[PDB]
Amino acid sequence: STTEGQAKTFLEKFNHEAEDLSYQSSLASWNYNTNITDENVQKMNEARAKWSAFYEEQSRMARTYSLEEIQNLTLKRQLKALQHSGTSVLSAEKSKRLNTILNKMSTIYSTGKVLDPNTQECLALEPGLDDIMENSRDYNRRLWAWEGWRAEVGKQLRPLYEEYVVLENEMARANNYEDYGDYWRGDYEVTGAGDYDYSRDQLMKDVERTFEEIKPLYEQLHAYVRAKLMDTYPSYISPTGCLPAHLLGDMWGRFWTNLYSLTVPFEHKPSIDVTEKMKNQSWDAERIFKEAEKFFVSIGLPYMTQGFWDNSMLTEPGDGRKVVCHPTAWDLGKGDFRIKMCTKVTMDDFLTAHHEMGHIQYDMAYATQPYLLRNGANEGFHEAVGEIMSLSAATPHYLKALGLLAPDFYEDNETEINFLLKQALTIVGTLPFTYMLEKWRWMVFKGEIPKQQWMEKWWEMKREIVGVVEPLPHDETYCDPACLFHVAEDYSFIRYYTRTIYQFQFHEALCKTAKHEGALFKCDISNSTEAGQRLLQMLRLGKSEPWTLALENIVGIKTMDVKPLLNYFEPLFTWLKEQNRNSFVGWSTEWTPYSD
Amino acid sequence: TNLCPFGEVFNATTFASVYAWNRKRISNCVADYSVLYNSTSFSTFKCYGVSPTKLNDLCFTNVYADSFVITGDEVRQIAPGQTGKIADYNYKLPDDFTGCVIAWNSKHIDAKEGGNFNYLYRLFRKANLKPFERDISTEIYQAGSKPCNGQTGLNCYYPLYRYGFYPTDGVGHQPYRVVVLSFELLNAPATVCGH
Ligand SMILES: *[C@@H]1O[C@H](CO)[C@@H](O)[C@H](O)[C@H]1NC(C)=O
Repeated sequence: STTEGQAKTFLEKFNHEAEDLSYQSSLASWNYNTNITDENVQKMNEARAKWSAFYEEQSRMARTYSLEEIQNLTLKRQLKALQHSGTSVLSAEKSKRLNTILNKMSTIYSTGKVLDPNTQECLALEPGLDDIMENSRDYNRRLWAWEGWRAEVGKQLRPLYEEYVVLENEMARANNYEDYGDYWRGDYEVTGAGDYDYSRDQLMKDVERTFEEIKPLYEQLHAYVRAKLMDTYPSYISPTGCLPAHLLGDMWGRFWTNLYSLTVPFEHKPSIDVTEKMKNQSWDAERIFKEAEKFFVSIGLPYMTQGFWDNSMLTEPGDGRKVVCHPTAWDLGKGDFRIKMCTKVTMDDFLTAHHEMGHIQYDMAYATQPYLLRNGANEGFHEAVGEIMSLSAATPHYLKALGLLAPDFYEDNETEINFLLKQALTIVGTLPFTYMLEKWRWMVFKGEIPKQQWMEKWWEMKREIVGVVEPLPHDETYCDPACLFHVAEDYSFIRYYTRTIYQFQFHEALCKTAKHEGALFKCDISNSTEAGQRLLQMLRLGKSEPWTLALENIVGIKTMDVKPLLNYFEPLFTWLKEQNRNSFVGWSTEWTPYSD
Repeated sequence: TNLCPFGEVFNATTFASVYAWNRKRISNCVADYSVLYNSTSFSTFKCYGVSPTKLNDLCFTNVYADSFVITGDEVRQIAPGQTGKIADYNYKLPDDFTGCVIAWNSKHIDAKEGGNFNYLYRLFRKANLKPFERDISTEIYQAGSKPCNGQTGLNCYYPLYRYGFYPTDGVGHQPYRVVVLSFELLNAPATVCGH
């Protein structure tokens, strides 16, 4: 009778059709993310086409019920989420152009290849040309790989990325956003919920304020890492200059993880890497994920579904073909949860398994919510839940009790500093990188960076914010942003920044529930059901409540705070402060490896 | 002194859709319910009236075996005083119900790759069902104010829909076969006894 009742009825119809259509699309995408055949690309595209057309139709349908005449809030939220056309608001020509641009960019990224000037040995980002960036200490190899990637694959993406920005800006402006960057920031928006609202530019302000508070720790990590790397690269690194980009541990410097080998503080005590002990106890991927399941169960969380073990792909296809390895956690719908990860018998994939299974735990928690409310609060809540699992699972203790760290081993000052330094190389290093990359994107979409300075401003921002300098001068012909995965396939990147901020609020509140004593960084939430109970009270919500609240359901607050991150890393803060009492904390943006 | 045809009820090759749930009347026979209980091949065997151990020592004038197929999650709705889609629009047990609800997982028959859609359920209805009511109408449900003219459209949706039963679904979305046994007790003599 009333408009809200017709809205309920329409939403019910939509739910019951969308379950089947979503499962079709997710199953075709799984069959291609596991078989990778032309046929599978075709089936994947056709399922997604049916799915996207059903959404355009249903969004047009949902706009026919005015939000003005609705009072039940969950219904209002499902209708708001359903009333959005996205790329559909563009003309058919512009939408097909944008889709072809996205396709060509993704294939340029996935098939890009460069040849060792030595011989040919073409090497694509996969294994080799990545293996180089993660394992080589030879300055020339790193530089060749870095520059050849950004020249042979980035230069192809430049005009495509320009047209991409143009079209997707048109799309955002048609959806009444001011630019595509604001369209991305619209994930954190909260409207019509007093004391819990949140605007799209408040994210700008809060991110910049939290990064102002992050800067000192990063400056001293930067000074110490520059010291160690200058020890290992004398003629290549100025003691006051910025870090050369090609010497940072991966193809971009996204994570400083791989630098631990050359930067570990106390190199004569048990280094924390079970990579061997797992090999000595004959661990396989089955054992790794079984141990992750045991972790979650120890906290009050359910075991994995039997469909998880049966349908998941946990190991590179022994004799199958292709298969994408990017570790992803799949919530196909209809109670079907899977994990795709080419798991190796290492410590790194052992932590990635806990991360992805935490993703799955979230998916299972809010599986009782309506289909439209089945998602982490914001884009970050999912990733932060994933990361707190790795935070706990990497703790010396957790590894001790797991029989992966010699029980006869003292958590002394120096091993704790070593663990902190590894954890900071991974977590803290990615924060200025992430903030700076998303800031560059935001400005390019807002129109504040002209095309003829696109890259000039890219590197300036690397020197200023990140303390990293390009080793070779790049003309606007280049497109080094698009050389990173997330940029070239249209993915927001600030989710990793906000993940890292939330994950320490969560992990603090959960470690208070678990009665943990000592510095927050040594915390282990295993065997504590009160912690998992607290976490489920937020997880089971999905996004049926603005994130502000869910966050209250764990940490008690509704604000993005770096103070827990800084409490975690406070011991390494003071130690870095002492190992730089006579060094230069900071960097000058003038010194380059090519100016002499 | 013949045996009750429970075999053609439980061991039936195809079950009914819940909106058109299938009823069989059971009379002039002897039933050994204890074999149904001790089969232990059921995920749910909940009696809301008599104790399942005992009915082998009881007599009734008539027994009604209703059968259909739903999702596992929905099996909790086959009970007295339940709400939701199945108990409101498809199969409503009364509050004073005096039978047993049996239900088992039919993944290996009622699901298949590509989708078993044979099974339906009613999603909309102008009012809730009365106890043991059965509505099999396919008239277009009118959600808005404009009449539907027997064709789907704006605020006009076809009342019945399909369960998509895939072998990789979760147990909550897997097909469960349901048989509800109702025991009625009138002054009429008893044609159905245990032993
Ligand atoms: C169904 O078949 C089983 C054999 O698997 C048999 O024991 C049983 O008597 C039959 N009938 C019923 C009602 O279970």
